[PDB]
Amino acid sequence: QHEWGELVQLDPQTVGVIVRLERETFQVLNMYGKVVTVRHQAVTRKKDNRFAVALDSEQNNIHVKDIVKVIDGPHSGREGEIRHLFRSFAFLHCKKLVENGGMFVCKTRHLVLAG
Repeated sequence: QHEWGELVQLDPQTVGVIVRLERETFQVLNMYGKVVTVRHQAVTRKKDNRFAVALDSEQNNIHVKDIVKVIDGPHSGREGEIRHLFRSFAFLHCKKLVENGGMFVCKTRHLVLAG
Protein backbone atom coordinates (compact mmCIF):
# COMPACT_ATOMS: atom_id res chain seq x y z
CA GLN A 1 0.00 0.00 0.00
CA HIS A 2 2.77 2.48 0.90
CA GLU A 3 1.76 6.14 0.48
CA TRP A 4 1.37 8.35 -2.62
CA GLY A 5 3.98 11.10 -3.09
CA GLU A 6 6.69 8.99 -1.40
CA LEU A 7 10.14 9.58 -2.93
CA VAL A 8 12.57 6.68 -3.48
CA GLN A 9 16.27 6.67 -4.45
CA LEU A 10 16.79 4.20 -7.31
CA ASP A 11 20.55 4.91 -7.42
CA PRO A 12 23.25 7.00 -5.68
CA GLN A 13 22.59 9.74 -8.26
CA THR A 14 19.03 8.95 -9.42
CA VAL A 15 15.73 9.57 -7.61
CA GLY A 16 12.11 8.56 -8.30
CA VAL A 17 8.66 9.00 -6.71
CA ILE A 18 5.61 6.74 -6.27
CA VAL A 19 2.71 7.66 -8.58
CA ARG A 20 0.75 4.39 -8.75
CA LEU A 21 0.76 1.99 -5.77
CA GLU A 22 -0.22 -1.66 -6.32
CA ARG A 23 -0.47 -4.68 -3.99
CA GLU A 24 1.73 -6.79 -6.30
CA THR A 25 4.32 -4.00 -6.62
CA PHE A 26 4.80 -0.21 -6.45
CA GLN A 27 5.05 2.06 -9.51
CA VAL A 28 7.84 4.64 -9.05
CA LEU A 29 8.78 7.42 -11.49
CA ASN A 30 12.46 7.54 -12.53
CA MET A 31 14.08 10.99 -12.17
CA TYR A 32 14.46 10.76 -15.97
CA GLY A 33 10.67 11.26 -16.05
CA LYS A 34 9.73 7.60 -16.62
CA VAL A 35 7.39 5.21 -14.77
CA VAL A 36 8.52 1.66 -13.92
CA THR A 37 7.02 -0.93 -11.55
CA VAL A 38 9.31 -1.76 -8.60
CA ARG A 39 9.17 -3.75 -5.34
CA HIS A 40 9.43 -2.37 -1.78
CA GLN A 41 12.99 -3.73 -1.57
CA ALA A 42 13.75 -2.29 -5.03
CA VAL A 43 12.83 1.13 -3.59
CA THR A 44 13.85 3.09 -0.47
CA ARG A 45 11.99 5.24 2.08
CA LYS A 46 13.00 8.83 2.92
CA LYS A 47 11.08 11.49 4.89
CA ASP A 48 11.12 15.02 3.41
CA ASN A 49 12.73 17.66 5.65
CA ARG A 50 11.15 21.13 5.82
CA PHE A 51 14.67 22.55 6.31
CA ALA A 52 15.60 21.10 2.89
CA VAL A 53 15.68 24.40 0.96
CA ALA A 54 17.46 25.58 -2.21
CA LEU A 55 18.36 29.03 -3.57
CA ASP A 56 17.83 29.82 -7.28
CA SER A 57 20.84 31.45 -8.97
CA GLU A 58 18.34 34.25 -9.74
CA GLN A 59 18.18 35.08 -6.02
CA ASN A 60 14.93 33.11 -5.63
CA ASN A 61 13.95 30.92 -2.65
CA ILE A 62 12.72 27.43 -3.60
CA HIS A 63 11.09 25.00 -1.15
CA VAL A 64 10.10 21.33 -1.56
CA LYS A 65 6.50 22.52 -1.11
CA ASP A 66 5.89 25.50 -3.41
CA ILE A 67 4.71 26.48 -6.92
CA VAL A 68 7.30 27.17 -9.65
CA LYS A 69 7.12 27.68 -13.43
CA VAL A 70 8.86 25.16 -15.73
CA ILE A 71 10.39 26.50 -18.96
CA ASP A 72 13.34 24.11 -19.43
CA GLY A 73 12.80 20.61 -20.87
CA PRO A 74 10.33 19.17 -23.43
CA HIS A 75 7.38 19.31 -21.00
CA SER A 76 8.50 22.74 -19.75
CA GLY A 77 6.49 25.78 -20.87
CA ARG A 78 3.96 25.40 -18.03
CA GLU A 79 3.75 25.90 -14.25
CA GLY A 80 3.84 22.93 -11.84
CA GLU A 81 3.74 22.39 -8.06
CA ILE A 82 6.98 21.59 -6.20
CA ARG A 83 6.17 18.45 -4.16
CA HIS A 84 9.59 16.85 -3.59
CA LEU A 85 13.02 18.50 -3.94
CA PHE A 86 16.25 16.50 -4.34
CA ARG A 87 19.65 18.05 -5.16
CA SER A 88 19.40 20.35 -8.21
CA PHE A 89 16.37 18.29 -9.31
CA ALA A 90 12.87 18.76 -7.85
CA PHE A 91 9.84 16.51 -8.38
CA LEU A 92 7.01 18.68 -9.75
CA HIS A 93 3.36 17.59 -9.94
CA CYS A 94 0.93 18.34 -12.79
CA LYS A 95 -2.84 17.78 -12.47
CA LYS A 96 -3.04 17.85 -16.29
CA LEU A 97 -1.60 14.31 -16.26
CA VAL A 98 -3.21 11.71 -13.96
CA GLU A 99 -2.25 8.42 -15.64
CA ASN A 100 1.38 8.89 -14.53
CA GLY A 101 0.38 10.91 -11.44
CA GLY A 102 1.53 14.02 -13.34
CA MET A 103 4.89 13.75 -11.53
CA PHE A 104 8.07 14.98 -13.26
CA VAL A 105 11.41 16.50 -12.21
CA CYS A 106 13.05 19.71 -13.49
CA LYS A 107 16.29 21.66 -12.98
CA THR A 108 15.62 24.33 -10.33
CA ARG A 109 18.14 26.32 -12.41
CA HIS A 110 15.43 26.75 -15.08
CA LEU A 111 12.54 26.68 -12.59
CA VAL A 112 11.25 30.17 -11.68
CA LEU A 113 8.76 31.09 -8.94
CA ALA A 114 5.62 32.65 -10.47
CA GLY A 115 5.21 34.76 -7.31
